[PDB]
Amino acid sequence: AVGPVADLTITDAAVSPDGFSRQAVVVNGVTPGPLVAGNIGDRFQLNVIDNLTNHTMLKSTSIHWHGFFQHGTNWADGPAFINQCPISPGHSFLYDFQVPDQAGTFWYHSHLSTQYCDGLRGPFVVYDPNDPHASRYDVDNDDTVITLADWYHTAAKLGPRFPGGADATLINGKGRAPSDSVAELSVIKVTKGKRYRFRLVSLSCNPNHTFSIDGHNLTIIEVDSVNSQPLEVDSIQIFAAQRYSFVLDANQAVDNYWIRANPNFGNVGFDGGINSAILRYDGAPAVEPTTNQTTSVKPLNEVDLHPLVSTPVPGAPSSGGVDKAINMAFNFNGSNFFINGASFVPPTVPVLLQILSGAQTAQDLLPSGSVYVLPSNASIEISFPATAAAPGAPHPFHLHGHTFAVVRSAGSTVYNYDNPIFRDVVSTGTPAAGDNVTIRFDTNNPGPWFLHCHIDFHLEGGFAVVMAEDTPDVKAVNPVPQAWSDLCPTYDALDPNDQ
Ligand SMILES: *[C@@H]1O[C@H](CO)[C@@H](O[C@@H]2O[C@H](CO)[C@@H](O[C@@H]3O[C@H](CO[C@H]4O[C@H](CO[C@H]5O[C@H](CO)[C@@H](O)[C@H](O)[C@@H]5O)[C@@H](O)[C@H](O[C@H]5O[C@H](CO)[C@@H](O)[C@H](O)[C@@H]5O)[C@@H]4O)[C@@H](O)[C@H](O[C@H]4O[C@H](CO)[C@@H](O)[C@H](O)[C@@H]4O)[C@@H]3O)[C@H](O)[C@H]2NC(C)=O)[C@H](O)[C@H]1NC(C)=O
Ligand SMILES: *[C@@H]1O[C@H](CO)[C@@H](O[C@@H]2O[C@H](CO)[C@@H](O[C@@H]3O[C@H](CO)[C@@H](O)[C@H](O)[C@@H]3O)[C@H](O)[C@H]2NC(C)=O)[C@H](O)[C@H]1NC(C)=O
Ligand SMILES: *[C@@H]1O[C@H](CO)[C@@H](O[C@@H]2O[C@H](CO)[C@@H](O)[C@H](O)[C@H]2NC(C)=O)[C@H](O)[C@H]1NC(C)=O
Ligand SMILES: *[C@@H]1O[C@H](CO)[C@@H](O)[C@H](O)[C@H]1NC(C)=O
Ligand SMILES: [Cu+2]
Ligand SMILES: [Cu+2]
Ligand SMILES: [Cu+2]
Repeated sequence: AVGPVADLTITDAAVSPDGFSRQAVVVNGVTPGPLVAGNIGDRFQLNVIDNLTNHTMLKSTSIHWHGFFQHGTNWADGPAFINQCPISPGHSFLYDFQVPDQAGTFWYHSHLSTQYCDGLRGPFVVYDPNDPHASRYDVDNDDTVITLADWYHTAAKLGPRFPGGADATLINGKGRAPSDSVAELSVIKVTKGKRYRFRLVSLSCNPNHTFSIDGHNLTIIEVDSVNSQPLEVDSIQIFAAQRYSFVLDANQAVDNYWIRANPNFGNVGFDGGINSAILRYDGAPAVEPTTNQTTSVKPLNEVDLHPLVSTPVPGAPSSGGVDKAINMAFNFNGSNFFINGASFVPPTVPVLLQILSGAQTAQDLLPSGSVYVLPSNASIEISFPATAAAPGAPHPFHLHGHTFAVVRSAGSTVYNYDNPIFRDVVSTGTPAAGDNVTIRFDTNNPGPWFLHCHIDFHLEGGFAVVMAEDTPDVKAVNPVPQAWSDLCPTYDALDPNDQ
């Protein structure tokens, strides 16, 4: 791992994760990028050095540290034109923030256009030396991170606006496409008798994946950086940008077992060892598994997840029993997505810079119609009713700056105001099920925070709004470093072909 104080150098390079060589955006030479790690209480100083040269995958960049509250450091959150202007090619920018009150599995990715899909994404772990789940496992290290990623042979800006699936699913950076039946598979090593904390992180730009390991059950202990009660499952449907920790007990026969991550669309299944990796017990021959998948009898259901510790739901236990309730009405016209009638177009002046320049009301903030000003220290309920008007369901929405209670999950009609899981990315389900996924959070984090579908192609199409939380306190609470102040002039001075 690298960090908490580290350089992350961003370049364009040729990669071949599935045997097909293409130019990609890489971090310290690799995609997925290296594991960034630290411990709860740490200050991270992550110096992002932009050495990009290819305008088609963008020469500018900006990085979101997915899942972190960024309290007092809203300027470091990452979304381009929300929290900063992009970093310009030939420049570096220091993200300097603390993680005082969180531990778990996170990730980092470009938050400029669809650039993360072209490779700028990697895992990020914040360890807890007093982890309350520590007694459940023996091993938790670099080699227990499992990343899932969709990989495309055609670059984000060069393919269809809304691709119909990836060429390959990558597990720990490797996987197979139809074009190369023998490409190297990732191998995850375990020692018989040891218990492993696997940190499963979806770096996906679009598809969700149904994850399972032949011959093994999994005990979920963490959901999007929130410790859970232990939940035994035999498969996990993980949506773009979500994380789970699960414990695997390596107590089966020494052998090779298939690890499966089946996407919801694209090249589905396992012909030729696509959508697969290898769980290899020490002493097993260096060959492919020949294990068979068994029907999932205990799939994960989000309504079965509960916080490990008592975690009260904001507000009162009825619909709209909060200080402010917002409904998000979705539309789509073939190229663009809309929320409450507005398709998000990034403003010239980043939203945070607008606020620091005086703009504190929805009326004064740009883009008009996409900013929701929230009161401070208030309970908020947001509902995302699934609608056929917004194809590409299930849309996994992410709220920056916050964890939220999932009061109503996809595929459920229960409102749980008692002990629902808290997380940061939620499937909003499907219209076929009449879903109306509903979340609650408190506004104790002054700043503009993005709220959007984490299918990066949909975000690009405008499927986003901004929650402008406690605007009159944003400047005092989020002092900005000179380097941040310099971003917009530098970026704005760029030739368009150097963006
Ligand atoms: C800036 O970034 C953008 C975005 O990433 C990038 O865009 C690329 O732009 C080019 C030019 O438009 C696109 O080029 C197409 O690439 C197609 C795919 O090429 C892959 O496969 C080639 C064929 O492989 C077979 O053969 C070899 C044996 O020769 C074998 O090993 C293979 O297994 C397989 O059997 C392969 O040659 C090629 O590898 C070259 O390129 C990669 C980088 O792409 C490089 O890393 C390698 O070292 C090597 O130089 C690659 O693996 C290709 O099929 C396609 O060609 C057909 O179409 C053209 C035009 O329509 C026809 O005229 C031609 O005859 C072919 O029929 C064309 O070349 C490419 O797709 C874009 N990339 C992406 C990801 O979208 C820019 O290039 C970047 N800028 C810079 C300066 O790098
Ligand atoms: C993973 O979890 C599943 C679900 O809890 C476990 O499945 C259960 O496994 C036992 C066998 O270990 C099954 O019972 C056995 O069934 C056979 C055949 O009918 C019978 O001959 C035995 O006497 C015994 O009763 C049980 O049906 C099955 N339960 C299910 C599928 O709901 C599984 O064992 C766990 N895997 C591991 C590796 O721990
Ligand atoms: C999804 O849930 C929301 C939140 O409860 C529903 O919106 C409320 O609808 C009632 C009428 O039933 C209005 O009186 C409220 O003002 C709405 N709340 C808002 C806008 O915050 C919504 O109708 C539900 N949608 C579906 C499709 O079930
Ligand atoms: C969809 O709406 C957008 C944004 O308002 C508009 O620019 C675009 O032309 C429309 N697309 C289609 C396919 O009609
Ligand atoms: Cu993210
Ligand atoms: Cu979406
Ligand atoms: Cu975001």
